Amino acid sequence: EQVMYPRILFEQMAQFRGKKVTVVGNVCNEDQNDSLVIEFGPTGLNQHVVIDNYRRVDLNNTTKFVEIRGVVLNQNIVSCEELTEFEQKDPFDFDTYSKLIHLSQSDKLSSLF
Amino acid sequence: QITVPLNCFMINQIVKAAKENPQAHSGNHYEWYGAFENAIITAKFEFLQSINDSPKIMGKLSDSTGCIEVVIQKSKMSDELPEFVQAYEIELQNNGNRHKYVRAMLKMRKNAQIQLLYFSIVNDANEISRHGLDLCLRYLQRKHGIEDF
Amino acid sequence: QRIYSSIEEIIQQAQASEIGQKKEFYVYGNLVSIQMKNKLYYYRCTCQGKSVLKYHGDSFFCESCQQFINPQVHLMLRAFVQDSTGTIPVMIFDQQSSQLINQIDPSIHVQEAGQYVKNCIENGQEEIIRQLFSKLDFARFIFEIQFENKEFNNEQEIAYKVLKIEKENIKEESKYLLKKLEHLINN
Amino acid sequence: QMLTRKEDLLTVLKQISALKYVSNLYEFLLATEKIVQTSELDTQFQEFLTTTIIASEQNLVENYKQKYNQPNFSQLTIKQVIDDSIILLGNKQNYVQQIGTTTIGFYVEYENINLSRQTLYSSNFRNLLNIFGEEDFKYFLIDFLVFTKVEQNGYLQVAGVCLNQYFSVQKQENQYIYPEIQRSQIFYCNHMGREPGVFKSSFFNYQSKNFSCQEERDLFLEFTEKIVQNFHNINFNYLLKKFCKLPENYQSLKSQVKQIVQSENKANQQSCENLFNSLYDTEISYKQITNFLRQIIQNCVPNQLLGKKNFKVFLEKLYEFVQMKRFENQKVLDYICFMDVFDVEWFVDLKNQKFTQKRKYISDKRKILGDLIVFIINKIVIPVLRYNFYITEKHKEGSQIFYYRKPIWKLVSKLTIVKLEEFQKYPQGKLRIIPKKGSFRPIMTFLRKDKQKNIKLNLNQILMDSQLVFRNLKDMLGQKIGYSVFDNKQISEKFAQFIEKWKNKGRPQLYYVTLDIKKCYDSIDQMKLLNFFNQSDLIQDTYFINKYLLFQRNKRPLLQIQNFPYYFNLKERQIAYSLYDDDDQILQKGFKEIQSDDRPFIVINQDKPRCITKDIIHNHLKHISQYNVISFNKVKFRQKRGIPQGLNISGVLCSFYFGKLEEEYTQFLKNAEQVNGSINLLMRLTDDYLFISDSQQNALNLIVQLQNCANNNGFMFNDQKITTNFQFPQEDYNLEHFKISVQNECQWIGKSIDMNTLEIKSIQKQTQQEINQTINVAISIKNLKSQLKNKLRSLFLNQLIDYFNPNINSFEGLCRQLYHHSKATVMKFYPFMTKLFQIDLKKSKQYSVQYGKENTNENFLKDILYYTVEDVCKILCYLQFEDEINSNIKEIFKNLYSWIMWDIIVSYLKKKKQFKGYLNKLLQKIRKSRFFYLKEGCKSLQLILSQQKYQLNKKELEAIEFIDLNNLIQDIKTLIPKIS
Amino acid sequence: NCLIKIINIPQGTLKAEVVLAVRHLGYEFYCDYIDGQAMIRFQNSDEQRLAIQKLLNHNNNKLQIEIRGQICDVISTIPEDEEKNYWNYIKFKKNEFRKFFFMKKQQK
RNA sequence: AUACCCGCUUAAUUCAUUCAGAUCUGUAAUAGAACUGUCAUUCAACCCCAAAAAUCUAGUGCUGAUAUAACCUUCACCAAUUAGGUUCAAAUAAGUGGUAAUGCGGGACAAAAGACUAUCGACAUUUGAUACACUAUUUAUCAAUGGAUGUCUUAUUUU
DNA sequence: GGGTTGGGGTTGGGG
Ligand SMILES: [Zn+2]
Repeated sequence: EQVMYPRILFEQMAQFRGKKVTVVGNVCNEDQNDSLVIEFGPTGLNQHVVIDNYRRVDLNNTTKFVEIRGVVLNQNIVSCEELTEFEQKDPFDFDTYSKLIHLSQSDKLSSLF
Repeated sequence: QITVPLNCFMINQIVKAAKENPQAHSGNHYEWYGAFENAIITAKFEFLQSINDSPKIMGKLSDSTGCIEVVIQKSKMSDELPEFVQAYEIELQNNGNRHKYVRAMLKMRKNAQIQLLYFSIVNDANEISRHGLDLCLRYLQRKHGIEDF
Repeated sequence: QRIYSSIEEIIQQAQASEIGQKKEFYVYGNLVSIQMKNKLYYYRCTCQGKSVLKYHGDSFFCESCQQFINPQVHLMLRAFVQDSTGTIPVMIFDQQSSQLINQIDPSIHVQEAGQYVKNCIENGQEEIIRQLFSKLDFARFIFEIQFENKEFNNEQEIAYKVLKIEKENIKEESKYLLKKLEHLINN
Repeated sequence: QMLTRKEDLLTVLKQISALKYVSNLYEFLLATEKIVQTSELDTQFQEFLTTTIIASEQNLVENYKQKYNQPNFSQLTIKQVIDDSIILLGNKQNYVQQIGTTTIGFYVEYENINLSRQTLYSSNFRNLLNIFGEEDFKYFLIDFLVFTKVEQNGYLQVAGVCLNQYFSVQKQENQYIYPEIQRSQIFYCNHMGREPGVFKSSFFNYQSKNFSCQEERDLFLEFTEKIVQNFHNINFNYLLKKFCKLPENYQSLKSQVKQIVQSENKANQQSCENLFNSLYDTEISYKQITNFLRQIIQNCVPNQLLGKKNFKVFLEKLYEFVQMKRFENQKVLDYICFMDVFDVEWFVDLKNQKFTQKRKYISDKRKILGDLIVFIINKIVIPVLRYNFYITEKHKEGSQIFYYRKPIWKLVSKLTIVKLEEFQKYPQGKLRIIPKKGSFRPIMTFLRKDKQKNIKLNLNQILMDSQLVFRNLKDMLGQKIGYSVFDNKQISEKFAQFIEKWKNKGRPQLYYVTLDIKKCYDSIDQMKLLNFFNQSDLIQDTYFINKYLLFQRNKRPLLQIQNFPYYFNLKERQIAYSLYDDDDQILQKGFKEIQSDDRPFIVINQDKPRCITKDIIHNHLKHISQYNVISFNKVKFRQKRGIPQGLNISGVLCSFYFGKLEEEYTQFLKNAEQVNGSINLLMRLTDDYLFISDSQQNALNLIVQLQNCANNNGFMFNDQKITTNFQFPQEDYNLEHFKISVQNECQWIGKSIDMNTLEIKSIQKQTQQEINQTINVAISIKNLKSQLKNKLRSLFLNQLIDYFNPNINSFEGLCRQLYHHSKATVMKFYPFMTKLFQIDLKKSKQYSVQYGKENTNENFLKDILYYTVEDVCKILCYLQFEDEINSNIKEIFKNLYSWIMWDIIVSYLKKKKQFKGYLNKLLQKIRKSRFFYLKEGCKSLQLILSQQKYQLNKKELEAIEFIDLNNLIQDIKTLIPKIS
Repeated sequence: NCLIKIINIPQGTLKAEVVLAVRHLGYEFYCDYIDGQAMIRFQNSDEQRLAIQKLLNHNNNKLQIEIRGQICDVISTIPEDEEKNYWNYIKFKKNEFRKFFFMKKQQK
């Protein structure tokens, strides 16, 4: 009954299929359909991840960043699982997030999981 | 001892170890990279199960690595108002569904139940990454300072 | 820029310290469990009355100024500061403690804090003060802390004094502890 | 309401209002379905359940019912459960189990020492947790007042809210505090400045709070300038000649003192004694002092400043201030109430409060004027008298405030100095010359330093432990002379009871022996005390702080009241204790034993004072016996033979040293008399001694040899002596040291015994003498009723003890004691009513209003006296001797004693003739009591005839007495001879 | 010359508060409350003028007082007929007390 | 009101001058002549024992049936004593001790009424209500006072 | 920048 949810990125294409993971990022193209937007993950720019949102989006109740989970469709689409949008004042250090992910998961979360 | 930051995966491992190994001349304690009895965790507060007969709210929780459930309790009036003290920051949103990223404390004891201690929400995932990297460094230094003490 | 340390390192240094050694460090911890069974404030003149002569009925007459004065009550609080590494019994000065009480409630002014607390305790407002103290637990902050290995009446001991209290900052405290982790891995 | 009894603590508790549920543990568990009648648990745990007592403000038994089972209760550690329960409290404070706690978020460690914790964690509590379960255990601990039994008459409050804060408390200030006049600050000045001109260090060579704006303050500044100029421009030497002149032989006194200082060697003592007496005669009359002060006042302060009429009234009040004795002070209102706010013209009517509320206006002006007068007296009168006069008293006399001139006292001090012929941060001391007689015997003190005071206290508790140890050792088998340190009636009672036993069995015909010792404090040898200290009958000691609360002396109304009391009237005390590797009772209770009537209580605090070895005491002995820099003004020298006076432990040290000596001496003598037949007893204070024996020859030989061996080491004394006649070697010893005197009815340090009947009296004196030297009076400031009830309970000196527990003595002696102490009681009480009756206000807007009449005097004093008489007729819990069961002689006896009270009151109200108008009413109440008791004495005869129980030894005996000597008319006409 | 009249007094006003309000000025007087109105007599015209200058407000330049928190204007220029009526009423009180004492002597 | 009270006044000029020296004049050996510095932190309650606290409590008991042995009053004030008398509720005094400062003048004839409704429904006399207030205090009204109050004089004499 | 905490009550005996 336990479902894993790792953290991956573009540099991990191979993890998109059949692997329910955790996706984070700031909605760059704030699409108003409230069901499908374009976001940037933990980097500066050009992390153009398609986010097939939950059919409702609190587009103006919170800030830019949104987190969801699920499987990643090959065109970098994200199937909706669970929205956890934040009300952010201090934005991400995407450098810090990337170091955490691709360092812990590289060796120590690997040494853990 | 001191409170340690943990996650669902490691606590599941520790619970399974407590199940299997009797750990003679020990017990009433969970030992990992050393030993511990209390934890701090940042995860998502899960579905609120309504259990009321002797115990109270069965608060579920889940991280990127697992899904666990803890308890709160009162008899008549002991933990209704403090239960609300914990629970306003969930209830007063009125639009968040009932799943938000949150940091809380738990008390470990050698018994198949986990008691919730204190709770608050997490508004920036900077703090979530903080909690994860802190717990990572904490186990690293704990293991390699107890073994290098 | 400044530097940051751990509670365990600070306690280790204090244990390996001698009389008259005061060293200041910065940590990312929180405050919890304020002790209140002892008195919560003291008296001092406007001119910092070193020994204000005592007179009953709450009559104030300083000796460092030697005139009738408006009293200066300074609230002294003791609590425990903790982090993911350790915990220390600490003593908070009136100024920073009143800043914290302003944070929890802006209704009371900074200097008004001691007077308001004294009024509450003499009047019977105790439960509200206890609840407010409860509200201050687990308050993540940046702490500037110094320590002294002095001796208190022919008995050596270790005491601590928190000087500057600052709000936490994930963006750089995470960087601090991450680079510490990187150093540890490299070693 | 019959009387007090042993106790029934469940009734005692449930009989009080605030807590509405009271029970024991066992029946509470039965009610809450946690246990059943078949719950045949361990027997000891069963008595634990029965003796355990619980209470609560609410009947939350419903909250503690079963309501379900869910039987898991698996393995939670009792320590963890208690930790969780403690965490449940959070910010709350002052609960028992709270003590010794470090609440750290959700974690605690254990600190200090808590014997109550060892009482916890028991198998009893383990079973209790098995019964309650998690939540029930935690909430019962947090809520109920848990009381368990450890001792026959020892019960613990191991849990619940601490009884302290429940029993410690006892827009506002309708009258303000009106700061005090520090009359104490007039004592013991040793300062001379070459001239009058009292204080150049004072304001002569500030601010204001609530004056009339500040213009009145400016006027005050102007008038202070006036008085400053007057003070600068007035000589005091001639005024001192006029009112407090020196003796005319002043220069001759100076010359003889100087010659004495030079060469008084060996031809001094008599002349020095006469000189001391003469210098003591240089006192100054209070009236002369008052006139001098009044002239001072007139020369400086404007009668317009003070108002003319208020000025005159204050001038009158000055004599009262001078007259009134030590440890007393007139409050500001004691003058203000006789001050007028309208005798001063320049008073500012700002805002016209007079036209808003003239009473508020007058109150404000009274506040202002009172502050001004406080300023005047504290900054003028007290400094002036302090610099110009030495204020002191006579130790053997008491609180009579004598005055003297500075040069005379300085010369006396020099004469004392010539009589001194006798490491660490040092705890320095200070000398104070104490007038005792036509001679002096000064005292010491320790001052000026917090650390010195604290270590002084440390000495206090460590030697208090030493005194406890020596007390127990003496009680089991006297290491001292045996029956020596009786500490206020213990050994005196045992002594008297045993001697009564032989008078019943052996020979009441006996022979007393007096004995005195001089300078016991200085008869101490350092080396030998250290040696006998190396005997070391106690090591490995430790301390525990005490929180006891038990058994006041007052009855409790039954559940037939016809109000709201709180669970107190078991007044607290405070003691320190000791412990080592010994019996577990001291480990548990932290208190050894104190006899009372059977109501338990015990509560302990947490603290860790460390004193295990006598080596630290040895260090303090090095502190004291070898180095001492006690300075009168600049002196460092000290007599080195003996423990210094003023030392807070010198009494116990002298007791221990004479224990050393009397060890050998008393061993010899007591064993001799044990062989002889043992009709002998002893008692010895610090320097006073009494002896008893029928065989005068044997006892007198004992006196000879004991004085021999005692004076074989340079210890002298001289005072009156015993009826024993010569034993010529005794006469040689008398010629050696002291004269001998003979007189029956051995008198004592404040008691005496008609040893023929062994009837022990205390003292009798005269009204004026009793007024002198001892009387101190309180002030009725919304405290009148409490002040007077407790102050007429000033039978709290000896007349509630020491004499109404002889266990055999006839009612003649009992009532003789009673009415003698009653006489003394009135002799000392009359100042109280005399003073406070002059302010008997029908206008008392609370006391007189509740009184409901303008004759406050009559009924209020009737109430207070009748209430005190009721108290003393209900205080005969001593009188279980003859009344405990007979069920009517209790009333007869207490009414008889009330009759004695009222007859004494009759005599002394005839003495108080000046209040006849309600003296008649008081006498009417008295005669009512008298004649109703005459009827009661008649009725008791029929009651005895109709009742069957006999109790020959006590009940029938006292009935025989009261029938043969108290038959209606007899009672009066035999007890009046017994009065005589 | 020694009379003032307080008008527009709030309904149900007792004499104690109005005499206290006049006592705020601090000058002795005698009051009579009718219907509403309160006619006040002072001892002499000097104190009457003193009361006039004390009760006048320069903001509205008129004689005003505070009654139960409200502002009430008073008039010192008493009409001649009303003053005559008050003098007759006061002399009626005088001779009423005189006749009461007279008849009280008369029963004996 | 009677032995006193009240309104008016008071009456003095080195009793003394320590210790720390410092000018040390006097220096034989010290007077003296002084300057400063003062309790200066005033230091504080000296301790030890011991016996009690209604708590913010108003317990509310013995209903008046007796003392014929209790009670009464005098001296400038108070206290002890003495006697005397009563014996039902009041008339006697003396002694002794202690305490009360001083000069002048008013209280003044041994006191109540007379009449004036004189002064007053504006007067003051309480009670109980309100607003205040408030531990040592009075306010304006309400009722009732009702004569609240002052004015003449007490014996043309033994009235 | 302080921090066990100083004073109320004064009744018999001792010193
Ligand atoms: Zn100041």
